[PDB]
Amino acid sequence: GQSGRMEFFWTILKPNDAINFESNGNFIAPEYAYKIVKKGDSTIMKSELEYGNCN
Amino acid sequence: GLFGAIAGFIEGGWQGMVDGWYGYHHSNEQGSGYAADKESTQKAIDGVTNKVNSIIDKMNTQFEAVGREFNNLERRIENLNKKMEDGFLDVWTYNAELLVLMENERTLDFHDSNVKNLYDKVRLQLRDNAKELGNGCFEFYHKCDNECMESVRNGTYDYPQYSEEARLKREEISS
Ligand SMILES: *[C@@H]1O[C@H](CO)[C@@H](O[C@@H]2O[C@H](CO)[C@@H](O)[C@H](O)[C@H]2NC(C)=O)[C@H](O)[C@H]1NC(C)=O
Repeated sequence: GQSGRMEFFWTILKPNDAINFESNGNFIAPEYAYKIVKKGDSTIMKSELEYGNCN
Repeated sequence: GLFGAIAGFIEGGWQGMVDGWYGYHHSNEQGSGYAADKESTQKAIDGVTNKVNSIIDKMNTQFEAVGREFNNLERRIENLNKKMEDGFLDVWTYNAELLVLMENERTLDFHDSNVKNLYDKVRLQLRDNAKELGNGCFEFYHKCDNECMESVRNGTYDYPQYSEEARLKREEISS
């Protein structure tokens, strides 16, 4: 349908810090945002299958 | 056969023995029968069980791992992944494939070795008290019953007990 595009962005905000916004227009602000506690890395496995309730 | 046991002077293997890997075939006055040497067989199995263990147990170094995660404006880095990933696959396949081929030759030869040493252990106990056929058998010059033959297997065989019986049986044929 629509001709124009929609570029998204992100960063991670420290536990004791403030994010500050300022906009004249052309803007899409957050409603919700996520709590992240990261430990270790893995990846995005590409498979067609669904969960087999095992380990 | 490296030691000239299995392919060599013992052409074929006793199929009726199903107690151990290596053993004996008595045919004396009381009857015939197979009887396996469990003590030498046990050391072989202890050994082989340990080889196979050692080939798996030493590679315990393995960790976390992953798959692929780059966009088509970073195909150069994706090609660097491929080089490495294909590279290891080549090494591991080769090292594995050969390791099998190498440890399989020596495993077979370890059995040859055990059999030639068993035949040699019998041969050294009864020097002139029996006749080396060359089919890996031993014809006795004297009568040795079922209670006498446990001494050969056990390895407690007295040379002096049956010395004169054989020695003076030897000149009878030598005419
Ligand atoms: C975001 O909120 C936190 C709330 O803790 C602010 O941190 C406090 O600032 C006061 C006032 O100077 C200090 O006494 C303490 O360092 C913090 N208070 C407590 C109770 O920990 C923080 O300043 C705000 N962050 C920014 C970047 O403005």
